[PDB]
Amino acid sequence: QDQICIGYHANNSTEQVDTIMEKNVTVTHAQDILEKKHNGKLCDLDGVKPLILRDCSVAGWLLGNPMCDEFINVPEWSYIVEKANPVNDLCYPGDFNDYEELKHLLSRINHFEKIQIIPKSSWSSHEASLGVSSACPYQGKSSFFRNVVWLIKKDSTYPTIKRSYNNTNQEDLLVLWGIHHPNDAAEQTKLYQNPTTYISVGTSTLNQRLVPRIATRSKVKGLSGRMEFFWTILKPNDAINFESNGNFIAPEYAYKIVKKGDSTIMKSELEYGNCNTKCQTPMGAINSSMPFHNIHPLTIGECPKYVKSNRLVLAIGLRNSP
Amino acid sequence: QDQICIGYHANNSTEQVDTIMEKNVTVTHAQDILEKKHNGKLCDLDGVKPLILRDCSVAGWLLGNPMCDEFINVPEWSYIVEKANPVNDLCYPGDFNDYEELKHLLSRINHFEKIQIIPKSSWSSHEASLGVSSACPYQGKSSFFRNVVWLIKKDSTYPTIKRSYNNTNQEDLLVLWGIHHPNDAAEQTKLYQNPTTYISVGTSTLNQRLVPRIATRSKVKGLSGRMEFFWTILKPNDAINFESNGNFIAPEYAYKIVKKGDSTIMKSELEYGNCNTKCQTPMGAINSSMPFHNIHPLTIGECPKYVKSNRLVLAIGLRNSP
Amino acid sequence: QDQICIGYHANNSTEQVDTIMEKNVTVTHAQDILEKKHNGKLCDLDGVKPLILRDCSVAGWLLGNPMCDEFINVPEWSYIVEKANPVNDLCYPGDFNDYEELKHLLSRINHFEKIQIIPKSSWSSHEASLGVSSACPYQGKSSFFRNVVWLIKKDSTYPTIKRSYNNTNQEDLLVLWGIHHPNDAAEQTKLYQNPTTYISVGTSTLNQRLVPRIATRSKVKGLSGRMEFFWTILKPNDAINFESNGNFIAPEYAYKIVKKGDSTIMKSELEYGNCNTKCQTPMGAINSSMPFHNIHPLTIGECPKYVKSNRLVLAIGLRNSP
Amino acid sequence: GLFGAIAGFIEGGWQGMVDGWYGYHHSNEQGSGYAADKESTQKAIDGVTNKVNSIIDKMNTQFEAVGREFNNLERRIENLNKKMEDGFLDVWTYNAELLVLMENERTLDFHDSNVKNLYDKVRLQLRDNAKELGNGCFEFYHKCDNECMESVRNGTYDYPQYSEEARLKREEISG
Amino acid sequence: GLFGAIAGFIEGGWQGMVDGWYGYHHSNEQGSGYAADKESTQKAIDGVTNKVNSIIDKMNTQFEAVGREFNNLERRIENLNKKMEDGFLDVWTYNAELLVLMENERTLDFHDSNVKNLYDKVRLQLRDNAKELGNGCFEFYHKCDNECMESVRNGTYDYPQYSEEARLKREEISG
Amino acid sequence: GLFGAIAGFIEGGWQGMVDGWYGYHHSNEQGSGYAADKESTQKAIDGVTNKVNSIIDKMNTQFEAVGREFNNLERRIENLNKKMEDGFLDVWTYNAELLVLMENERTLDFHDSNVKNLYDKVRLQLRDNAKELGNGCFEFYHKCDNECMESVRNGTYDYPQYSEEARLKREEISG
Ligand SMILES: *[C@@H]1O[C@H](CO)[C@@H](O[C@@H]2O[C@H](CO)[C@@H](O)[C@H](O)[C@H]2NC(C)=O)[C@H](O)[C@H]1NC(C)=O
Ligand SMILES: *[C@@H]1O[C@H](CO)[C@@H](O[C@@H]2O[C@H](CO)[C@@H](O)[C@H](O)[C@H]2NC(C)=O)[C@H](O)[C@H]1NC(C)=O
Ligand SMILES: *[C@@H]1O[C@H](CO)[C@@H](O[C@@H]2O[C@H](CO)[C@@H](O)[C@H](O)[C@H]2NC(C)=O)[C@H](O)[C@H]1NC(C)=O
Ligand SMILES: *[C@@H]1O[C@H](CO)[C@@H](O)[C@H](O)[C@H]1NC(C)=O
Ligand SMILES: *[C@@H]1O[C@H](CO)[C@@H](O)[C@H](O)[C@H]1NC(C)=O
Ligand SMILES: *[C@@H]1O[C@H](CO)[C@@H](O)[C@H](O)[C@H]1NC(C)=O
Repeated sequence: QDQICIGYHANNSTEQVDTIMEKNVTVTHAQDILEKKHNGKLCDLDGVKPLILRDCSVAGWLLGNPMCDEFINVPEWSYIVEKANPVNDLCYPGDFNDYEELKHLLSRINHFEKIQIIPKSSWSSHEASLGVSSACPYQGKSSFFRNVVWLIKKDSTYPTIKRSYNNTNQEDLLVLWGIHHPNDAAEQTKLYQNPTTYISVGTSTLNQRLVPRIATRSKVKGLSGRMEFFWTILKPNDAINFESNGNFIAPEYAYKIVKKGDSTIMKSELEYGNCNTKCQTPMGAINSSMPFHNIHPLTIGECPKYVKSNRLVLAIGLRNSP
Repeated sequence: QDQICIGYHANNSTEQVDTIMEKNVTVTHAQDILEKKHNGKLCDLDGVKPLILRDCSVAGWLLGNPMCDEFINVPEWSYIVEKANPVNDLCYPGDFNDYEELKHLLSRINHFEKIQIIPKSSWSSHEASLGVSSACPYQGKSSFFRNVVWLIKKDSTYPTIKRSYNNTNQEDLLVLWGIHHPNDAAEQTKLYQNPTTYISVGTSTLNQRLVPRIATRSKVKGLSGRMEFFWTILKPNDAINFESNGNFIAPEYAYKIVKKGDSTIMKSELEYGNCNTKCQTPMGAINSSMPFHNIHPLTIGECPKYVKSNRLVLAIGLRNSP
Repeated sequence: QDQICIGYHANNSTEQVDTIMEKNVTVTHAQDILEKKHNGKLCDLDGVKPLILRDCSVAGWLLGNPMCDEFINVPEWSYIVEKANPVNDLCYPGDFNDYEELKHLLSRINHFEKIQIIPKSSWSSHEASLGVSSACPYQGKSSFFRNVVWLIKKDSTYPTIKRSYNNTNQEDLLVLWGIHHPNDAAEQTKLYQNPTTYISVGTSTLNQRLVPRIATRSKVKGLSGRMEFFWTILKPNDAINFESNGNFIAPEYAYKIVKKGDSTIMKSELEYGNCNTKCQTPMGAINSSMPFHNIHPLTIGECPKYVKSNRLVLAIGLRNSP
Repeated sequence: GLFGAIAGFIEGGWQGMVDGWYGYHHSNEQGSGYAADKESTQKAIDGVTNKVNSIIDKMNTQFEAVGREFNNLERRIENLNKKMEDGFLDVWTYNAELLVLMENERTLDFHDSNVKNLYDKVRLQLRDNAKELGNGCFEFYHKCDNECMESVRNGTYDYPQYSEEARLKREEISG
Repeated sequence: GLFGAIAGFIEGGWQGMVDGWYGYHHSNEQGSGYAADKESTQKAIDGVTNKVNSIIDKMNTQFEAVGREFNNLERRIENLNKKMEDGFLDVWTYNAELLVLMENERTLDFHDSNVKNLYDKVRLQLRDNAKELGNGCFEFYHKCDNECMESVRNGTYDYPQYSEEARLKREEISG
Repeated sequence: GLFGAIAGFIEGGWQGMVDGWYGYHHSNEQGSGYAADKESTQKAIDGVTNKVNSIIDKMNTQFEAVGREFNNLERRIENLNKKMEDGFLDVWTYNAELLVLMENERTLDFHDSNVKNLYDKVRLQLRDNAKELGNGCFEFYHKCDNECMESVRNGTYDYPQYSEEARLKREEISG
């Protein structure tokens, strides 16, 4: 007797799917929507290399920390990678004013160029090579931050300094300088003859007056003194005016800056792996069409939505009771 | 032969709808859920007019910047509209302390009333009309902020000023004052005989002592000096005590303030257009029943949820298979 | 003739449920997904009692505000409960520096132990018992904050104070101290002979110099003077160095601190109610299986999601129109 | 559809029917014509309208004001706010799109079910008194005047009243 | 409903049936009575219970502490937190409400479908050995004692056992 | 299932059918074999693929950078950022999980409906030319060679070509 029957596909597949009303429903074909894989590499972000400071902090790199690698011109970056605890930060101990906002500003830069702004050879009535410490060694020799100059009295005097720089460049330029807070009046007198001292810094926007703070402090890297750093963005064709009586850590080098966008500072122990992505993670980059992932929350770029799950499996086939 | 047939509606409608499993499905009737239309005009928020400062910043308006238009009494507003870059801000260059928190405080005000607090004629041993600058021109004539007074030495003296105001009003009142920072000791002496100078301001809450900051600065509107402004909220039955030796920009007018709610500062180039809404946008107001919109993210009022799409079309009719 | 019919359950239920297309659908059985019940009491959080300050603020409690209840050692807490406006804050009027960050830091503590660091009996050339006021009465007698000492000149001199404490403990320790801002030069002279005065405080991290601020202020609790308080976390094996000329409110007691997690400060009028939960609310605790609740937004612990509704009822039975 | 009705065995909607969404067409000795089933149509409209209104009204809307109030030394907080706004936009956009797709689909399938269920109700009314043509149309094994069909729309078809006649015509054509 | 069963061709629930969710009512010579179908009822209960449990358990809940820690010179940040909390409340409220509505509808349709599938199961079991009345009831063309209906509920109805007698009554009714 | 087909009256899938998702099996005198219904399979595949692609593509993804930039005297703001991140994670996790569950159920029910509709199309095609076995198998009242089955899958089964032989075999079977 002749027959026709209507039926559906089956296979030996073992993929399981969950349902609002059922769990572990074995099925013909399934597709995971959740991304779990990364490349283990730090990569370019949209074809733009990140700035990787290996054992240096942003501060140690901006200032010329001798223990930080020699300065290499990276004219452009998309994000910054620091390690959890860079060993090389401030060789001479102290502080950096509005440091976090500066790091955020530098997180993504379209053009960056170190530029000599006030030559060390132009300080004529002050000693510019005695401002040196064993805590900041350069080549066996005791030294100091390299883009910045620690001025010490000459002969037995410290003439009042008046110096100004006009930004004749076509870009904003980041200017950095500092104060020395010594441990006692005798160190004051010894380094800069004048006992009561100031540093005034002026711009079309800035109106600052810093006074050293003598205080007995615990030793850090063997030092009880402190270096406190400050910065501004000198607009093109504006000028910056420094005046000081002592305790002045003057600029020598500064930075041309062009900023078009923002990112952040990524903490990772990984390193560059000649690579490009649209999504970078401290554990590695992601090539992602999937709408969700579970790698790591601290991401940068057009990444899928971070989620706490091990599986988002979509049924595409049909019920398969083998 | 007799017949009964079951069938469904169709028409010539071209309205399309998308479906989880199908796209561009022509349909009988549909309804868009997404609001895309605005009125292009700045409107009242729940029938309360906004404060629209045309070419003035909040700073220029609070202090009496002459080039801000003459002060018009708006006793109440729901939100404030500034332009992207107001030309009339601080006529004399300088700064406004805690400016953003003040603007936020003023964003929505239930009652606002200017009040003479210290008459200009009550300064008997100081010059109260020589305090005038070309950076603050009124009508070709050099002038100054009108709600605040730039005090100048008389003959060759600046006696210590001791002044207090007791808030005998029934409302909190916003009080404003300032410091002058000159460029050198000679300008100091020229304006206020006394070389070492202070301004102390006291309240049940406030304990401030300001000292001018001499620094060589670049010219802004031809001036190297700077004006720095400060404020408080004087509680009813509290008093405010000023003592000054020089560089004091004294209050004359202050403001009765009652605050019951908050909004923000909207940036828009538009103008008032006699209108009322529950949702305002820098591009125009929204008459909103829809749960979603795509106009602009920076909204104020009971607005629909901002979404990035061009249409959210709901099927209501049925398939229209031709 | 014999018959078989297929049918479904019905009952006396009045339970209604809503649907995308229908409202008020009477049903056989339903289950609300929304939690609405609390126990009206303050409870332990994962078996850890909160710190409940009755009428004292955190500031009044840390310092020894005499009018705050006697200090009892609670070595551990999960969160802090204050009242909306604790009556006992700063007995002597003034301010607490970075107070909110300190409260946030203390919100959840794994170990806390008050410890004497600088004995009152060690002040020999300074008066350590004259620093007393009627606004801070202890036992009928005029007094002051109890963990901190208001030092006054002895005979007619105030020798410079140089003091250091080394954290020989194994834990971080919270150190508190203050400045007195007087009302006139004559009070300065009367309390501390020296007219121009400072307090310098140093640590491996801290480098501070405080200068008292004379300003004429309105009376608060009969006083026009002000007390300004400061704090740090002294790391183990670091030392803290004080130098002062006058106006110094020295530490006597400080606190051993161990922090393993964070919570917040809850504002509530309730009192302890011998209890344990995973979700605390100012209105009472929640024993919660439900995924949503509508009690109160200001919660602490693993709580369901706060939602604005009175009813989230899931149909489980079937249509029951009797 | 999911219920095989609308673009399955009934292949096409009726341009001619204007009164409603689902209904009937008769052809008898008095002539032919369309007529809409008011009851089911009204239930369908009420359901769909209830749906749109529930997608709209369930939205909770409070007052919020936004909002660019941080200065250029508060850009980290600016970034925190940007992550918040953008996060919410992403959430709302995704959820709105998928809600629309899903409920549109369900609406169409709802129509399917309505048409199909109407067909089944008629089918159950006549049983062996007519033949299924497959069209979603029924070929009468007897003569059905206007009262007969109007009564079918009433749901009052009296099956035994025509039982014998239908039977006779039926066994006559069967061979 | 979507499957025409529950308030469609079977119009009304059984107060009399208490044992379960879906089942049978028989009327024979030995008397009448209700009896619930254990299988379909347990399947439905497990399904709905699983649905509720999935709405509940899929929720991720971490520890949070909130939270009014900013002073009156930090009101912009306070407002950022307010926009955040309010945003999340709006999200959760909307999604919760609509989730409940959608899954309610689907649940009712699920009951509908279960009933319909049961009816169809009996239907396919008997075939032409009984007439469909429209009630959701089957009228036997033969004698079905207690054990016979027992067999119908068991799904063990032996059709050829009754086929010939049933055929006789069926065609006897034919004219 | 919801449509009683896939784990209902058809009890088992076909390992033998690989060409597609739904189809036909014949055993006639020329032998036996499987053959897939191309069209319905294409509709189902295109539909499900459309669903996955809509779940994926409807996602809006902008650039964001995160992000731990606050110091230890900015821990209140830090906590605000944590409440934000944790809130968004909770929202996305809940919504993703439930989306997956809901759409999976609908997918299976969709297959169910497709099989059922296929069965119905064939059923209406052969009418009284065959017996319904209940398995989803039809037993022919006539001789249906390979071109004939070809016509069934084509949907061009010529019913009047065989109606008479079928009536004859049927009444031959009738008693
Ligand atoms: C920085 O130097 C430049 C070049 O000398 C100055 O630019 C000119 O300044 C004069 C007045 O000093 C103006 O009259 C011109 O209009 C300026 N020309 C350009 C190209 O800008 C600039 O003024 C200096 N900046 C400062 C603060 O003195
Ligand atoms: C401002 O003036 C008011 C009113 O004269 C003062 O308030 C009075 O204070 C005294 C005690 O100091 C009370 O006995 C009176 O009852 C208060 N008056 C009122 C309105 O109740 C207030 O002291 C002055 N403000 C300051 C601090 O100088
Ligand atoms: C605080 O006191 C401790 C205890 O003496 C100091 O720590 C020791 O310093 C000596 C040298 O003076 C070393 O020999 C020991 O190894 C140190 N012990 C430890 C455990 O560190 C510590 O230097 C003092 N802190 C400060 C900042 O003065
Ligand atoms: C579902 O399947 C997984 C393995 O695929 C298993 O771990 C889990 O226990 C199963 N759940 C149940 C309750 O069957
Ligand atoms: C949807 O409709 C537009 C016409 O308005 C058409 O251009 C587009 O390709 C359609 N999408 C598809 C491919 O279905
Ligand atoms: C639904 O029922 C509630 C009471 O449970 C009633 O208040 C409300 O008006 C009803 N809604 C409608 C549309 O009848």
